[PDB]
Formats: sequence, structure tokens, C-alpha cells
Amino acid sequence: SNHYDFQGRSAIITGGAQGFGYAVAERLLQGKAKVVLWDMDDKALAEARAKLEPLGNVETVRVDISDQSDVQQAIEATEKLTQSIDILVHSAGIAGQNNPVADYSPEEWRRVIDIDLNGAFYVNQVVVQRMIAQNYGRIVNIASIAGKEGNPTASAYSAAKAGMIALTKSLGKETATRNIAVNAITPAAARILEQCTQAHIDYMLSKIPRARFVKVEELAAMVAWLVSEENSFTTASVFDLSGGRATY
Repeated sequence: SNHYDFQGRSAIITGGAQGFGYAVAERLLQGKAKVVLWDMDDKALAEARAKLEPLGNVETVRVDISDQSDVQQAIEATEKLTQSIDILVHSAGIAGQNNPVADYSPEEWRRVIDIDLNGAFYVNQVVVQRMIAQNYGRIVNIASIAGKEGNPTASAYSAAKAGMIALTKSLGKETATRNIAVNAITPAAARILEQCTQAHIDYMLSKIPRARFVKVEELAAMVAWLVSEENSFTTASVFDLSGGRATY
């Protein structure tokens, strides 16, 4: 196992209460990072803070990342809980409903975009302003293989993840002269799988050369390197986590 030091550093993890956010948070606590979880459910936030308390200093901010004003409120709250805002891991989002484009609910289309794309923009804006002032930042936008491939029956999710990737490239190039790294990850499928049919799981596994889903701890390991001081040159870049699926 490797050790990633985050002593003196403070992290925001959106979608921090569960899944990737939660796995990343546990790993950042293991390296002495000060962690602030951002999530929309106060109850899930309580469960998370209780579990990670033996691991270190964890705080909770309740926020809808699809609401720009709630995001402004979330950032001001974080400033009162932290010495600085060194790291952002934007993990929050929704999968969206599956439907061909011909039958997609425009209402569901707007919602998936608003949360998966506009929210990442709102969260990246308030956080990077603090990184600009500090001349220090390490951001990871958790996107998906859907962002690179345009996954069939998931046009909305695929489009929002793509936007998040291009946002990552604009932001990275804008902050390249400062000591700030803005990178994105493209994982394959990692509780969400309980909804899938066995036939669907075998279709998804057919597309993955690894022949298995990524473990949340594997995502956390890569993200921890990407949010570390040591990731000092690479910016506006996509890191893959698809177990050989991605061809770029």
C-alpha cells in the first residue's frame, strides 16, 4: 500500500456521504487531510461523520450542488470550518433514467444536465476562486466512461459527463500558470448495480476487459494521488478507470 500525505491540507468532497465520495474521504483522512463532506441529505451526512470519526477530522455541509446559491452558502460555511480549501473531489451526481433519445423526458434531460454538468460548474467556480487566492489547488471531477463514449440509452448522463470533461480542460488551461491541477477521472460502473438486470450486468462486463467493476477503494487510491502535492505538472487531463474499455 502507498501513503498519500495531506497534512495541512483541507478537502471538499461533494457526494461525500456514500460511494466514491465516501471512499475518497476515508483515504484522505488516512493521510491527515481535513475533510468537509458536501451532500444533499443531512441524515446520510450524520451516518458518514459517525463512521469516519475514528479516522480523523470530518465536517458536514448540507447543500444541493444543482443550486448555485446553496453552493455559495456551502463555500462560506466551509471557510468558517477550515484554515484553507486545498482539494476538491466533485463526486456528486445522478445516473439518470435510461431511454433512447426518441423517448427521453425533456424534464429528466434538464435535471441530469442541471445536476451532472451545471452543478460541477457551480462547485468548480467557488472552489477554484479560493485556490487562485492561495496559489494552491488539486481538483478531480469524477466523470464517467459515458463522457468519453456516448453510452446508448444514456444520452443525458453521457452529455453531462462530456461537458464536465471539457469544463475540466478549460479550467486546467486557465489555471496552468498557478500551482493548481484540474483533472478528471472516467470510471466504469463500480448499490446502483442492484437495479440492473443480470442480462444488463453481463452486457456491461462484456465491455470491460478486466471482467469486473472498479472497487470504490481503487477509485480512492487514484484520486488520492491526483489530489496530492506530487501531481504538480498534469492539468486539464483525463485519467481513465475503465479496466481497459477506453481506447483513448
